[PDB]
Amino acid sequence: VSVAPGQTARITCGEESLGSRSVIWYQQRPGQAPSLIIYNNNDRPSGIPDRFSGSPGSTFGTTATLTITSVEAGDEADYYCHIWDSRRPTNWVFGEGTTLIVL
Amino acid sequence: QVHLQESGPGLVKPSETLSLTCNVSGTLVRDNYWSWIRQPLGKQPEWIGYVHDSGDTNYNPSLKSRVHLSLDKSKNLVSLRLTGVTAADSAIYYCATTKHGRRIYGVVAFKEWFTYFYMDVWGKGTSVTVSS
Amino acid sequence: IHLENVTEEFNMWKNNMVEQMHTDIISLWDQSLKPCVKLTPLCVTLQCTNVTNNITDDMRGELKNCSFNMTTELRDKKQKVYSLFYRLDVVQINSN
Amino acid sequence: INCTRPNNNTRKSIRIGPGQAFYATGDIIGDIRQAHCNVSKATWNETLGKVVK
Ligand SMILES: *[C@@H]1O[C@H](CO)[C@@H](O[C@@H]2O[C@H](CO)[C@@H](O[C@@H]3O[C@H](CO)[C@@H](O)[C@H](O[C@H]4O[C@H](CO)[C@@H](O)[C@H](O)[C@@H]4O)[C@@H]3O)[C@H](O)[C@H]2NC(C)=O)[C@H](O)[C@H]1NC(C)=O
Ligand SMILES: *[C@@H]1O[C@H](CO)[C@@H](O[C@@H]2O[C@H](CO)[C@@H](O[C@@H]3O[C@H](CO)[C@@H](O)[C@H](O)[C@@H]3O)[C@H](O)[C@H]2NC(C)=O)[C@H](O)[C@H]1NC(C)=O
Ligand SMILES: *[C@@H]1O[C@H](CO)[C@@H](O[C@@H]2O[C@H](CO)[C@@H](O[C@@H]3O[C@H](CO)[C@@H](O)[C@H](O)[C@@H]3O)[C@H](O)[C@H]2NC(C)=O)[C@H](O)[C@H]1NC(C)=O
Ligand SMILES: *[C@@H]1O[C@H](CO)[C@@H](O[C@@H]2O[C@H](CO)[C@@H](O[C@@H]3O[C@H](CO)[C@@H](O)[C@H](O)[C@@H]3O)[C@H](O)[C@H]2NC(C)=O)[C@H](O)[C@H]1NC(C)=O
Ligand SMILES: *[C@@H]1O[C@H](CO)[C@@H](O[C@@H]2O[C@H](CO)[C@@H](O[C@@H]3O[C@H](CO)[C@@H](O)[C@H](O)[C@@H]3O)[C@H](O)[C@H]2NC(C)=O)[C@H](O)[C@H]1NC(C)=O
Ligand SMILES: *[C@@H]1O[C@H](CO)[C@@H](O[C@@H]2O[C@H](CO)[C@@H](O)[C@H](O)[C@H]2NC(C)=O)[C@H](O)[C@H]1NC(C)=O
Ligand SMILES: *[C@@H]1O[C@H](CO)[C@@H](O[C@@H]2O[C@H](CO)[C@@H](O)[C@H](O)[C@H]2NC(C)=O)[C@H](O)[C@H]1NC(C)=O
Ligand SMILES: *[C@@H]1O[C@H](CO)[C@@H](O)[C@H](O)[C@H]1NC(C)=O
Repeated sequence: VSVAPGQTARITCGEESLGSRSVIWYQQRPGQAPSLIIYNNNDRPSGIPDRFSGSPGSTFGTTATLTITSVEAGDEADYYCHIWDSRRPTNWVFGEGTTLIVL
Repeated sequence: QVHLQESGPGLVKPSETLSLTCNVSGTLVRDNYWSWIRQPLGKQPEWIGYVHDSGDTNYNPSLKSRVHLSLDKSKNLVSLRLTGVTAADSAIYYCATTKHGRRIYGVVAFKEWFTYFYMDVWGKGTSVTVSS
Repeated sequence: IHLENVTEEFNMWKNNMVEQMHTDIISLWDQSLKPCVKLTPLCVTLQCTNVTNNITDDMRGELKNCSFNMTTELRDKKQKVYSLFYRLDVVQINSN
Repeated sequence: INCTRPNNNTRKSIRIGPGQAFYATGDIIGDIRQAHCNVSKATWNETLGKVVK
């Protein structure tokens, strides 16, 4: 998955939505430990930058996205989604990785 | 300031008891919900489970029987015990803390709401390889 | 029209015409049904299960999800179809 | 008094035979909540005080 620098990329991960959901986005640089990005659907902890667009949780029958704007070479990180639905049981494993290949 | 430390033997015989320790910095073991995380190479990491005092000790129903999470309030560590490690558990391991929360959709009194978690800070990891 | 002095006694309890009102609403209800369809071929053996929901074990499902056989427009074909029902409408016939 | 059912519902038409329609209950888009009724507190308590008096 590749776009030009300074741009926005679109990253999706996992099943279609069923009910009200809470999503969690984690990132991981290669060789290093994992790391948080987005803890609620559109909320991020302090000390973390903006320009990370998440999806609202109210929309039914959609797919969770993740939009990265003003990208750079440091943003080359393996990504991991973690969904929590109010209809499906608890996922004890993480979603599929979507590696970014920056320009 | 906080940081952690994974620690393990690393080379386990097949069908054996594995143990792991996790060292703290600053925040004591009473304060936080703890968690263990397993990950092999090129895989999604697998949340082994979360552990806290006062019965806050729900496990992964995949394994659920041969693994025991525990704490250490005397020395302020996080402890992990296994039993009968086979070849499938070759992975790197991680201890972490986590922060929880409420998601509310419908009526509050009818339990139409649930809790969620997320692991804020991470450790370093340990490459435990099961081998004969 | 209004009246002066004249004074009459009433009694709600042995009053009539309420009886014929209770008759008439029932008769109107029955007259509003005979032009509508019967549901005879629906009484059939239902293969049921729980709906897809992260259910706590102690709570029970209010919705059951069932599938069964039904005649098509022709007489020879028969099809397999599914629907939803509440728990207060199905009971257990008595593995599977 | 308010009363409501919040679950979104989708009807579905099965055919029985020649010219016979039948309506099932198809998919459910949304979270399964429970249908309920609301009344105000103080007006209810005041009217019960009225009828006690
Ligand atoms: C059952 O459900 C119905 C849903 O329609 C609900 O009726 C509505 O309730 C709201 C709030 O109770 C009413 O809104 C009011 O609007 C009037 C006129 O606009 C205002 O005077 C009220 O507050 C306004 O001013 C306040 C400052 O004084 C502001 O803070 C406020 O934001 C408003 O601007 C009040 O909000 C609405 O009129 C009714 N509608 C109907 C059709 O009745 C009803 O309340 C529910 N039943 C119960 C028991 O709750
Ligand atoms: C989906 O269904 C599962 C049912 O397995 C729900 O898991 C339940 O999660 C709650 C979270 O609060 C657990 O409650 C905890 O229980 C301990 C027991 O002592 C209590 O001390 C804690 O304070 C807390 O209340 C509950 O145990 C757990 N169920 C089981 C069987 O372990 C889950 O929340 C549901 N929803 C989602 C979105 O996954
Ligand atoms: C009747 O009274 C109940 C009392 O609970 C009202 O319930 C409230 O309903 C609203 C609407 O669903 C809930 O608001 C929700 O809040 C969550 C917060 O996480 C938000 O994410 C949702 O988008 C939504 O705004 C609210 O929690 C719930 N409970 C309370 C205590 O307010 C109900 O609306 C009343 N009316 C009817 C017609 O039933
Ligand atoms: C109970 O209700 C559920 C849904 O609430 C119904 O399950 C759905 O049944 C259809 C059957 O055609 C499934 O469609 C199939 O899905 C797979 C998924 O990729 C697709 O490959 C097939 O080509 C086909 O489209 C659908 O998946 C299934 N829903 C779920 C969540 O699995 C069901 O009919 C009801 N009755 C039962 C279970 O008896
Ligand atoms: C709806 O109609 C279908 C199709 O006519 C029915 O499927 C039939 O179900 C019966 C009993 O479940 C099957 O008999 C079984 O056959 C297998 C192997 O043939 C055998 O191992 C069992 O001991 C039993 O004899 C029958 O073969 C099967 N036919 C087809 C074409 O699938 C179904 O039962 C009807 N009802 C519902 C609620 O689905
Ligand atoms: C459908 O829901 C019912 C109701 O919860 C489930 O029945 C449970 O069955 C297990 C094992 O038979 C018991 O331990 C529970 O106590 C039962 N629950 C109740 C309330 O009695 C049933 O298993 C569910 N089926 C599926 C496929 O999910
Ligand atoms: C209840 O469900 C129906 C069916 O999905 C929703 O209707 C949809 O609304 C969206 C938004 O305008 C449209 O894009 C779809 O085309 C509509 N579908 C149909 C079949 O009309 C409806 O909005 C839901 N009610 C809610 C969410 O309150
Ligand atoms: C009703 O209201 C009165 C006055 O506000 C109060 O004294 C009384 O306790 C209320 N009724 C109930 C049952 O609480």
